[PDB]
Amino acid sequence: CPLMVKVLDAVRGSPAINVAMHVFRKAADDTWEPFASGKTSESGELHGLTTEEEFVEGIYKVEIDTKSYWKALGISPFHEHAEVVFTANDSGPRRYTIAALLSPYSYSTTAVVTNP
Amino acid sequence: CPLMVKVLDAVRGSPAINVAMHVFRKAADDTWEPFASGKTSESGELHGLTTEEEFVEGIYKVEIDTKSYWKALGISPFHEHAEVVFTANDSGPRRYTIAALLSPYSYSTTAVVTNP
Amino acid sequence: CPLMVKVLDAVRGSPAINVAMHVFRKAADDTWEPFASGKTSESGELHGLTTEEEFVEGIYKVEIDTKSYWKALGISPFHEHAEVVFTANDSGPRRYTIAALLSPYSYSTTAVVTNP
Amino acid sequence: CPLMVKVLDAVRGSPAINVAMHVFRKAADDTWEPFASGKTSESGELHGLTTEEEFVEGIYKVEIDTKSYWKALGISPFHEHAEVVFTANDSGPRRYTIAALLSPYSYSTTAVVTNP
Ligand SMILES: N#Cc1cc(Br)c(O)c(Br)c1
Ligand SMILES: N#Cc1cc(Br)c(O)c(Br)c1
Ligand SMILES: N#Cc1cc(Br)c(O)c(Br)c1
Ligand SMILES: N#Cc1cc(Br)c(O)c(Br)c1
Ligand SMILES: N#Cc1cc(Br)c(O)c(Br)c1
Ligand SMILES: N#Cc1cc(Br)c(O)c(Br)c1
Repeated sequence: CPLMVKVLDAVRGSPAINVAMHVFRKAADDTWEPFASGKTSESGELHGLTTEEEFVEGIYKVEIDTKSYWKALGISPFHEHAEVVFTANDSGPRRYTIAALLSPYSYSTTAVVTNP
Repeated sequence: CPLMVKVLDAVRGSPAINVAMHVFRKAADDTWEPFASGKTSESGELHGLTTEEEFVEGIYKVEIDTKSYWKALGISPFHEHAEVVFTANDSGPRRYTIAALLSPYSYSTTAVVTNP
Repeated sequence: CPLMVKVLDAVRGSPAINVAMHVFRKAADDTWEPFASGKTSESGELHGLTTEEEFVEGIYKVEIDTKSYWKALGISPFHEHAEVVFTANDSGPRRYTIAALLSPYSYSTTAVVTNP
Repeated sequence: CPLMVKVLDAVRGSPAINVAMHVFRKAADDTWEPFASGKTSESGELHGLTTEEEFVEGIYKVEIDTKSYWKALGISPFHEHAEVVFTANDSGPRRYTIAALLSPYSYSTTAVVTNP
């Protein structure tokens, strides 16, 4: 599991469940090619987006559908979504956890990058 | 001043100075029309991006060049940039402060929305 | 104004108004001498806590009554309060802005430290 | 495992390893009785602080020694420590993860509270 995304709800103090996201990889021609997608589980985590052999160096973009999460709780949040864009594996293969901590008018995103 | 962006450096505990950013507005055809740009001042703030007459309802995107900020300081950061995408003035005219708090591997963004 | 505290509400996207806080300074005998107190204004800011002459080196503690803020709004929060403890003026006189960004189950605190 | 504390380093994008912390519980007489202690492991997590039978309702305080973590990397950080104070189990037994995300001049703390 070289890429995992974890989403937390800072209002309820709970995993953010059923949050959709779409991952892209920058192509050689500067275009965003679709790379992976899924939704967070009951623990707020999305595992299995990619594999070690597929997850080569590149610039990746994770678009997290935070607006639908809040709308489903009845709230019009501030942000349309939360995007995380990063270069991956520039110094060799790494395992990435992207964490997103969500409030209606604020979010934080952090990367925990480890070497297996 | 209906739109102000403020950028802080969580490593040094200081305003993030000379941070470039570009602002877009979603057009009727789903495309990002360029809207405004600037660099943060010595206080970490970028004022004067737009006016009340021009800052109509819409979806706006602020792309903050955090990567160049960190590179200039002797640190190679995780994120390529920090993007904030939001609907503005839906209810209607408001003043927005977008704050971004930057660390090399983490950032948070918050909106402070007031009614004059 | 060598010490200012600013409190923001990440749920509503607004200054956190009428938030009480108490400031202490560690005495020579390791005890917390009461130092200053106040409530945030309509802008979420509390100014005038101390003066340059009084704000000497030391360890200071800011206790922010976040629980009463949330309770007053119809939310029972996780934290009893938000405490910020820091050494001040070690190198030497600085101006400090302490920012606290509040959610019911999460808060962040950052210091913006400048040299006049 | 009804109480777990996880500490992350937002500068390096890594678990914060070997971070010491001390946990207290408010006694009937308003005094802080020592409750548990330990240090984070290689994953930045501290497990096994308490048990279900011991972890009764009460107000608990977690003092995280963030200053030593930064000093050991050569840095004089802003905060003396990071304290988290909360009422636990007021509505029945819950499992608590306290996460702390650390930068030299900023930290955030979030609670993820679940019902087994
Ligand atoms: N694989 C894959 C995949 C990538 C993106 Br980006 C998507 O939006 C969806 Br739907 C699937
Ligand atoms: N922010 C944040 C954050 C919170 C939790 Br709890 C995690 O397990 C990780 Br990884 C990151
Ligand atoms: N007005 C304006 C303006 C908008 C965008 Br976006 C830019 O990247 C630059 Br340069 C200027
Ligand atoms: N000056 C002062 C002052 C300090 C603290 Br410690 C207080 O709780 C209050 Br009331 C006032
Ligand atoms: N975090 C944070 C934060 C700090 C400052 Br000094 C601000 O003015 C705003 Br607005 C947000
Ligand atoms: N059990 C226990 C225990 C609690 C706290 Br307070 C401590 O600081 C240490 Br040392 C141990």
